[PDB]
Amino acid sequence: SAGSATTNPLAALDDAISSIDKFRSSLGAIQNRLDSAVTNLNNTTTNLS
Amino acid sequence: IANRFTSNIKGLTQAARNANDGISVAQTTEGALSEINNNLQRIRELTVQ
Amino acid sequence: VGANDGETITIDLKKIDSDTLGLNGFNVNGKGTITNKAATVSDLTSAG
Repeated sequence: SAGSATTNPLAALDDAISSIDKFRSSLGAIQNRLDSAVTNLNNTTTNLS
Repeated sequence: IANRFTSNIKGLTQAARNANDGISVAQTTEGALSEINNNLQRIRELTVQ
Repeated sequence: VGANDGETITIDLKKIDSDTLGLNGFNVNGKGTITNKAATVSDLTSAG
């Protein structure tokens, strides 16, 4: 069914951008912790060897 | 914050362009009005005669 | 004029023509106030 012009376009666009930014921030945090895990694993491997 | 600033900068630039368009509209209307005023002045002179 | 919603400036336009300035029957070549002729018996009876 046909509709009409969106009442508040800029607010919706801001919400979409905010969701994208939150996802990117979470992904970056996970990647940083993964790199720290890699470093710790390398150190532990060297010591155990 | 960089994404927010980019959004603000682009929006403000486009808004400046829109304001320039509004100025153009006002200029055109005022020119037409000036011509109408000249015609009215001539009509009044004719009536005085 | 702004980057968010609601930042607007309104320009008001007016319908400018003869009708909104009067001047419609601007009949300056007319006759103006004219004295009417006196009545008589013929049109007195014509009125009934």
